[PDB]
Amino acid sequence: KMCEVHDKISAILVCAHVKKYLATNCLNPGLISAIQAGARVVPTAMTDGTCCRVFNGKIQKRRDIKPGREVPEGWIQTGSDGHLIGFMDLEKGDKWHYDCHVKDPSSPSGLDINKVLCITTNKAGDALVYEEVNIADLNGHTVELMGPKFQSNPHGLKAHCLMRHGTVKLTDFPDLRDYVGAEPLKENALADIRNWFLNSKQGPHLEGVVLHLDNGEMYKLHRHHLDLEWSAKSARPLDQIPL
Amino acid sequence: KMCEVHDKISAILVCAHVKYLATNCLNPGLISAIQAGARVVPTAMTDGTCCRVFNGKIQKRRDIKPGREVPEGWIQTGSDEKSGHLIGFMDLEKGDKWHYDCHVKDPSSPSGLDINKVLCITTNKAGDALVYEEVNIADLNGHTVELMGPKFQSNPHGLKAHCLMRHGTVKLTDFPDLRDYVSVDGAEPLKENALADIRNWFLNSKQGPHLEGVVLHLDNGEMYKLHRHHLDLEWSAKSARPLDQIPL
Amino acid sequence: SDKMCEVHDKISAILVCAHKYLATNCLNPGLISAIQAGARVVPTAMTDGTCCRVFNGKIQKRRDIKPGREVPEGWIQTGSSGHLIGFMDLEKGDKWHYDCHVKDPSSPSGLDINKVLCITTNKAGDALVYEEVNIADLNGHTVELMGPKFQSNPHGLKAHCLMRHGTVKLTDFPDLRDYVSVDGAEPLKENALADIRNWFLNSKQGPHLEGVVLHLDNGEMYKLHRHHLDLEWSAKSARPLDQIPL
Ligand SMILES: Nc1ncnc2c1ncn2[C@@H]1O[C@H](COP(=O)(O)OP(=O)(O)OP(=O)(O)O)[C@@H](O)[C@H]1O
Ligand SMILES: Nc1ncnc2c1ncn2[C@@H]1O[C@H](COP(=O)(O)OP(=O)(O)OP(=O)(O)O)[C@@H](O)[C@H]1O
Ligand SMILES: Nc1ncnc2c1ncn2[C@@H]1O[C@H](COP(=O)(O)OP(=O)(O)OP(=O)(O)O)[C@@H](O)[C@H]1O
Repeated sequence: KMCEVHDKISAILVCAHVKKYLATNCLNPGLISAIQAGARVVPTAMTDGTCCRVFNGKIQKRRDIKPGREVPEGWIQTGSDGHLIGFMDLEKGDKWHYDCHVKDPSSPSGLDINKVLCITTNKAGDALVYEEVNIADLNGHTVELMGPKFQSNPHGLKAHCLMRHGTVKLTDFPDLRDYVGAEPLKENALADIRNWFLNSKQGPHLEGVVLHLDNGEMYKLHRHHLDLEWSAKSARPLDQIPL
Repeated sequence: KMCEVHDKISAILVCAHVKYLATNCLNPGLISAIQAGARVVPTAMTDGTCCRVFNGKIQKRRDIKPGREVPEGWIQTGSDEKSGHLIGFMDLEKGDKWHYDCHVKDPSSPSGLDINKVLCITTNKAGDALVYEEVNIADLNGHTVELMGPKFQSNPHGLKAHCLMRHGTVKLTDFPDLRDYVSVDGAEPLKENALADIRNWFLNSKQGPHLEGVVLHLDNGEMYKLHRHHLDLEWSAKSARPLDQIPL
Repeated sequence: SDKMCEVHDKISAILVCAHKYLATNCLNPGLISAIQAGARVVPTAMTDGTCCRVFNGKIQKRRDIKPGREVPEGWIQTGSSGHLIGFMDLEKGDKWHYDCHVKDPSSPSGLDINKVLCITTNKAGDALVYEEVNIADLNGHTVELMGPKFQSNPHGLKAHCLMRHGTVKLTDFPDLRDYVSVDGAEPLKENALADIRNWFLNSKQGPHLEGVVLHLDNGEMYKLHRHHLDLEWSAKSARPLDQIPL
């Protein structure tokens, strides 16, 4: 039901890039066009790690190749930003990408190649949990690899794990349909969204928000667009997030 | 209704040099003020940089040694005795990127800042939690505030952004009523171990683990503080629970 | 005086480990044997600090003597790798060992050498509390000295503490008797390694704990570190110890 991360994701709001960000109240035109077309908008949680995917029972790390640079052996394109986006198989030196596999000291690889640790929604929809799942369950899906050795573990995760994008659906997130022949009801999307991250129950756990839509489109917003900080100190642990 | 930070704040308990450690003796001035009929309100001490909203601008504090030069616009507000320094405030300088950064960003401003709008952390409607809120800086005019966040003291409070807080906002609950340690009209005080009970509060209370210390705000305008270091406790992000989730 | 064990030796692993020493799904033979014998097994929390004890009325730091070095004056042997295990009086340089004492600016040392700050279970066993205690109350017992200057304070302690080993009893920890042959019959449960790992990840207490040490009725102890279960231990991967539910 959720979309796959195969190309760069536009921002929910129009944002100038100062080389900081200068966010505005103006929504992405594509989002307006889609909302008016009647697509459903599902806000999901943005987690901080390294983009990956499961592709035929193996993990593939995302790599963006910039103009004129060697395309690695095994790179498969999936979009084009102004660099090329795509995915490839792990190399020998990808120790921490392999570490999310469950261990097997009595194998030639030391790894159970068929099982990876995941953080996902429990049986209820009230809390996350760590679960050793069959890597095949994630075939064809983009995931976020997180843990100690990725981005300084801002989420406080206890072990390298994978999380299928869109897993965490946000509660009480501003309904962006309210900002879109009638005049919009609400008009301060930047403030209202910034307020959700500052003062909601889930915001303080999250790096941002990525909207998944029916048309397969996505629209993201990082804490930096909202003039907010993202770090371990400014983040509450992910495995404590309320769902 | 709370006091203004314009001078150095004395210690609730007489401290001893070793490092300054609090002892089990109340400050003579606090004894005198409590016997003179003064209300004492325990507030939360929070770790940032001392500022104030003078007129409609943020002003940063700057102390000066008497044998030095006064910067333009500097305004003296008090004077330390131990160090002999001059206590005062100042209009922000062009380099104070993170002092300015608590203003709300404004695409319609030639500087990208709404200079009449600041982010502040304050008590919510009910009074059971803190919330971040964009306010008109004029509401803080005339008051001293603690500027906090990522780039101030290494963000021990885990704040998600640079913000201001009015001094005295967080009123403490279950903090020892220091009148039970003062001789009432001539009689033995009711309680004896102010140091132990206050240290026990910081360690085991529900608010202590979130706080750098305590500041007493009295009707006299006087203030008396205690830092965690006076009580032989650590202050750091690892030893602090996030301020935004402090129980009130 | 207390019914918990004394850390005077090395502690074996609850599970047989491989090779980094990762635990496998097999129980330590000595543990299986002790269990079948009918020993009481009390799971307790493992906390990260440094091993000490309260002897006479003084804190003593544990030092392991390698077989090719000299024994320090005042070093008591208590155990047996090929190194001996013993305890010392604190040296003048152990600033942060002495820092768990209650300060006293009127005494020659700056410390009240008769009182130490410890972290223990409160009147009701529902939370942990910091408590200034007469050091003699701990005499003869081994403690974990923790705080800001020890392993980078992964537990987020607000001050250097002493905690009697075994103070924190674990809730909903796998009962390792259902994993041992009872009267020769098949054990009730087979996957100790999986059940234990899922506890450290998804239990209420696990995320606060470096590991688990079992305290047996016969003085034995058996342990598991987060590393034995392929898990991270660090301040970022650890919830504050003073907030652990009990
Ligand atoms: N639920 C989610 N939906 C989509 N992306 C998610 C989600 N959770 C985490 N992410 C991560 O967010 C990233 C979104 O950033 P984007 O695709 O624009 O590329 P980028 O290299 O991070 O770009 P930028 O430098 O502009 O931040 C995705 O690549 C993915 O790794
Ligand atoms: N609620 C509060 N009431 C008063 N001051 C507060 C409060 N919260 C934080 N503060 C800060 O506490 C500081 C009080 O400390 P003070 O000026 O006495 O010296 P100091 O920087 O702590 O140094 P020292 O310990 O050497 O005297 C003020 O700078 C003020 O910014
Ligand atoms: N509840 C507890 N019971 C026993 N020991 C505990 C407890 N909590 C913490 N500890 C610490 O665990 C240590 C037990 O581990 P041990 O001495 O065998 O080695 P280690 O430091 O864990 O390392 P290694 O795996 O290299 O042997 C004791 O020294 C003690 O300091």
